[PDB]
Amino acid sequence: DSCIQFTRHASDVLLNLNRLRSRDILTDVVIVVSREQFRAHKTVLMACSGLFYSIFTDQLKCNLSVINLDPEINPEGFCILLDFMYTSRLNLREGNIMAVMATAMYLQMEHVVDTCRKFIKASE
Amino acid sequence: DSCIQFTRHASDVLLNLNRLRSRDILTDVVIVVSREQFRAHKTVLMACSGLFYSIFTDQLKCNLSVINLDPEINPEGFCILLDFMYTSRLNLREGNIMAVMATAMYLQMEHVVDTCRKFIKASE
Amino acid sequence: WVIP
Amino acid sequence: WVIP
Ligand SMILES: O=C1Cc2cc(Nc3ncnc(Cl)c3Cl)ccc2N1
Ligand SMILES: O=C1Cc2cc(Nc3ncnc(Cl)c3Cl)ccc2N1
Ligand SMILES: [Cl-]
Ligand SMILES: [Cl-]
Repeated sequence: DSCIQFTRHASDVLLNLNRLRSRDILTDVVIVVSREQFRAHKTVLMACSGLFYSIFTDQLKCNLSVINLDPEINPEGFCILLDFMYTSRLNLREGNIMAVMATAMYLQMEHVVDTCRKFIKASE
Repeated sequence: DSCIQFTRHASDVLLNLNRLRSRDILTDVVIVVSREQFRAHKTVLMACSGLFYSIFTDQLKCNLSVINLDPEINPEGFCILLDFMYTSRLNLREGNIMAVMATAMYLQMEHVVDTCRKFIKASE
Repeated sequence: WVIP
Repeated sequence: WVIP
């Protein structure tokens, strides 16, 4: 086509989606990770994760307001990944890398799994 | 912080949100523009437009499944702007610029209004 | 704005 | 991935 493109548009959309999440506006699901609860938008979770994409395209699960993750999933690792989904920034540290990689593998977030693998390989 | 950033993340999220819109997945509102209807996600509309941000933060309107726009709004201009919201690409042409600018002013999409003004000024 |  |  002959379209023009606004370079910062995608980043501005994601920033506003994160502002709606912080103010709990139009969040339609609570993700339960052991004792911890995280509110989010189903559409953003699906856009970022192969696991959520599969869950919310399922004809019964698409209607659930609560999703319980596997008990092996670490709440801090989930929190770091949820923050990444809404910001593009990943808080990857020596103390959390193993939990972040395991959660990214479970959530099917291939770009996160890739950088965790590279950061681990460099430390070996 | 000491975060790492994935450059293409925001663009990849927006691409997936557009794929969900095309397949009518988790769309929660229909925007009526005279005889035409457009399905979308309330969160994306709010993230892109000052008008939708005001509508869907209103305690009564946030629950509506149908929103009727002002009868002066051109359906093609709306369609072009809805496509821009979900892709960052604006199909701006001599034949549609006036309708696109008027719709962007109504929707409160300041970056679109700005480029329409500049494209018009250059043609004068 | 750019030409994509 | 980059240092933002
Ligand atoms: O590593 C990842 C990140 C990811 C996201 C999604 N999401 C979608 N993919 C295709 N169309 C749609 Cl509509 C969505 Cl929402 C699926 C798989 C994966 N894997
Ligand atoms: O030109 C524009 C584009 C736009 C978007 C929004 N959206 C939001 N702004 C602040 N926080 C939040 Cl949570 C959202 Cl969703 C408001 C005004 C405008 N004006
Ligand atoms: Cl990823
Ligand atoms: Cl805009």
